Amino acid sequence: DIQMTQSPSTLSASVGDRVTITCRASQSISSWLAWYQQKPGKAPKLLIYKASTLESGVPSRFSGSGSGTEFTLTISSLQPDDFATYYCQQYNTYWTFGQGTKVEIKRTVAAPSVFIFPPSDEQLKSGTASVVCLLNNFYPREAKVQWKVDNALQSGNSQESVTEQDSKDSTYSLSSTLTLSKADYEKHKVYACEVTHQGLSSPVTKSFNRGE
Amino acid sequence: EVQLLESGGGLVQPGGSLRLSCAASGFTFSHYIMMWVRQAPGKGLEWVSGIYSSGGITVYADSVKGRFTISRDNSKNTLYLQMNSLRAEDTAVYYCAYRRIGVPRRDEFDIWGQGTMVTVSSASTKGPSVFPLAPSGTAALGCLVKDYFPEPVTVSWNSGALTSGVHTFPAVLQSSGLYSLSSVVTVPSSSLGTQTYICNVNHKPSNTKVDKRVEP
Amino acid sequence: IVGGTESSWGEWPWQVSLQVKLTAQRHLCGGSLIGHQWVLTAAHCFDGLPLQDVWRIYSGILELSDITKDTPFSQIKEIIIHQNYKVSEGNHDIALIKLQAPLEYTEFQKPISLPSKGDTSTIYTNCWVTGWGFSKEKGEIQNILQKVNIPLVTNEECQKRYQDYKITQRMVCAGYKEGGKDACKGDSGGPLVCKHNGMWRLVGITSWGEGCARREQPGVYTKVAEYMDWILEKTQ
Repeated sequence: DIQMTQSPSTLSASVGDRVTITCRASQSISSWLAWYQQKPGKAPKLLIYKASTLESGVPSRFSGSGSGTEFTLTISSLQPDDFATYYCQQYNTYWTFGQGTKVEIKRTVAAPSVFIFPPSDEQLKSGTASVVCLLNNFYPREAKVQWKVDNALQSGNSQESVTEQDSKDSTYSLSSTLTLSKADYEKHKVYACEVTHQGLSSPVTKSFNRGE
Repeated sequence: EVQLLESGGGLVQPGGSLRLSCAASGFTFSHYIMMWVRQAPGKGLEWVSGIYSSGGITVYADSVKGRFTISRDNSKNTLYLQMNSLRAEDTAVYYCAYRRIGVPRRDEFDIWGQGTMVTVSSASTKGPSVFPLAPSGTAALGCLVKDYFPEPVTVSWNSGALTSGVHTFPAVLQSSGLYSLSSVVTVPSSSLGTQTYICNVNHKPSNTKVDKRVEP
Repeated sequence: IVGGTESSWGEWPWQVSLQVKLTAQRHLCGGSLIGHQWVLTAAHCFDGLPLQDVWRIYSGILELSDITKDTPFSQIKEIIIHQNYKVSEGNHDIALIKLQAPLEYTEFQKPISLPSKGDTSTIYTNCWVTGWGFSKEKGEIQNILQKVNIPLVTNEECQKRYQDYKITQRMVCAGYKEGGKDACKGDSGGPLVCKHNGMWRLVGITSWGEGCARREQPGVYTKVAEYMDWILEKTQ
């Protein structure tokens, strides 16, 4: 079968930059390659087909090249409307999409403000304890959040959720929720959130003792 | 131009069935290959099924062969996806798309629908539990909107009076089949003893409108 | 027409509007009156709406917003698509329309002359494309008949810009290197005419092309001189 591999997965750019995204097919597809733009919650829009042909009404800042296994989408001068996820698609045989490339707004580094929230008493009655760590308004996206319970690293018991780039300042915010049985929560004292991020000169830890 | 409108998506039990329709309108000189493509929450576009002509070749991705059937009824300018034996992982926004056959005639190669949402789950409709994220220059607080089904909930702060510095995160699907999210906001710490902060959570599917005040 | 200007009465008196009347009435294509009873157009105009009953042909008309229930129109008695034309494709994109009733000529409504037998190898230098089609890509039907002057290019040149289709000797192409002036959607089926020895001739029928008015991307037209035996047989 035919596997498509796009790269990079995410890239950061500014209004006016030239952007380049690559797509690789596992076998030759000649020129049967199309490129697409997608905004969150909206249908994709075709930009390019037969590897280098602009679709009806698409601005000429979009261009495509390649044949065989190797294809590039180029955006000559990025506009605000262009921040989006981009997909390639072979249509040699049926259709297969690449895994997509996210094109995000570049800005200067911004450190997260970190907060820790213990489970409410109202929740501990129901038999489950949620501990929420908040990382607010940071950039870039990459952040390490590690949970420690009496200085012991936690695994498999937390999930991260993240917002889209804020429309005003281009930052991200992220939640990390530690999920535990009431029984287990009460077995320990110190609940720690350790955040590593490029905006910080060293890791920041926010914590609280069960009770206090 | 030609416009495509999907309908027929919704909530269904695993093992159940659902028929999607895609209704086309307008004038065209073109004939079209017709495709179904879907997108699971937070994932990439996945091609699913195709039909090359009115009574022509129909083809399927392996992930749905045997379960899905694509068809057309030209008298209704409609394309159909009959989905049988549905599974949790078939949960996605389903898009229809048309693709122009033959030479370009000053016109478009692709036309896409708006998408219609399909949720396959054995979970039961349930309102959220709402727990406060209690605050410790600027302070943060929030609400944990927990154990609810299906999407979505809306969250508001002080009946829409407070909107600056609000981040409501995307829901997560817990291993239990129910969703969880938090909504947070940053305020000045000087305002914590005087200003009342209430998060207004609405879950239409269960007609539940819950309000929690958040206190230090 | 992209990059064109307004036409005047009697300026292109062969130009017709081919319109469909379903729940709504819309202009779909241009055509060219080549005799009292005969219109020449593109076969592809009927690819989606093949039934002759649903069409209405307007002649001696400059403005589409003039049309009312009482505006007289011609109806189709016969559609003659070239035997080798294939739905959705570029070759042999030509169709004769016999009207239900012969039209009399007026200063606003008269036929275009077909290419003459002696001009097989003529290099036409003064060529025009007309119609009510979009004024840009994904645009809108225009109200007043638009015209634009466009130079022909060679088939070798045209072929370099259409790598995935064969440009045959039965096609001719037109456009500017840097684009800007061109037919577009809704113009298709209408004339490409050139003035030669003081006489206008129908050189092309607006057929297909990639986008509208793009640089290095000439539109493609059915080359009428190569269908003259077919036109004379079918109309005689």
